[PDB]
Amino acid sequence: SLTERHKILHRLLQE
Amino acid sequence: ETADLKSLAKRIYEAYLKNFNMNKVKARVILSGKASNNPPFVIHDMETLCMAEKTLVAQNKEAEVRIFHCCQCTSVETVTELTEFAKAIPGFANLDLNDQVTLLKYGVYEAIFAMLSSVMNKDGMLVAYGNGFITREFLKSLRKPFCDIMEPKFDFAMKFNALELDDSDISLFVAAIICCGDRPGLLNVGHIEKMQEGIVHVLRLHLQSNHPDDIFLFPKLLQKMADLRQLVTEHAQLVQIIKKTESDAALHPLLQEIYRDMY
Ligand SMILES: COc1ccc(S(=O)(=O)n2cc(CCC(=O)O)c3cc(OC)ccc32)cc1
Repeated sequence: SLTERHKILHRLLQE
Repeated sequence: ETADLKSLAKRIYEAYLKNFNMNKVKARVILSGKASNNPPFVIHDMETLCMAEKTLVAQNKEAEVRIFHCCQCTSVETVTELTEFAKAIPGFANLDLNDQVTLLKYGVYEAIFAMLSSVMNKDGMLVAYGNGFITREFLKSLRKPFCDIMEPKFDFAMKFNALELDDSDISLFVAAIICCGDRPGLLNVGHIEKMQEGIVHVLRLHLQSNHPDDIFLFPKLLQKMADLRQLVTEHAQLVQIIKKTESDAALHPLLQEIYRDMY
């Protein structure tokens, strides 16, 4: 998955 | 959404101003030393590098690796800023979160190289928020691989800067760079391509009001976008080389996941 292989990035994406 | 086109340009622009510490109009006065009697410190050889490093963080290996790590710092800061910037593009946060990430994954460096042009001229570039200026020739004089990373970016920037875009142009450009319908692994293409269409539509109108004489400025910009894609793919492969055959070349985790399986 992506949301997993892009942790930090993902966290930035949500507020 | 057909409604929010009318102020779309204005909207994207002030997201750009809000979210990016350094911009073209700021870099240009600095690079033209007209607001100041006190120019940026010039890093043009190993000694002047060492001088600047004395400012410290306010590790420590070979010169190239030191330069290398510091660039990642600026890169991380910009990716972050771009992240916020994209959230501000109408309909971006309304996208599948796995799409919000692939858009950023493939788009950050294209947009970064595009924005880099602002802090560059044919002899070098502003660093450390405009307080420093590292020369092109010095960077080129670096060793084996490291002297190969910045040079192609100067090459792109010199041609991109000849277009004489302003920040209101550049903001829209970056927005279009980001909302690209043909990136790998995108879930609902259609929505995105619709986003693309609207941004390109206000871009073109903007170019025509803003640069009435440059009739094909927009097609020129389209080619820049293609050029940036190629540039980023190449850069991605150099960074991989260095990641393989360079022990002390650590990559910041945020950037680790960006390059991780890109090109
Ligand atoms: C000052 O701000 C920036 C922002 C970006 C760049 S860059 O051209 O993309 N660039 C990135 C890296 C490392 C990997 C990464 O940072 O992703 C790098 C290493 C170099 O070695 C001498 C030269 C240029 C480099 C330069 C300056």
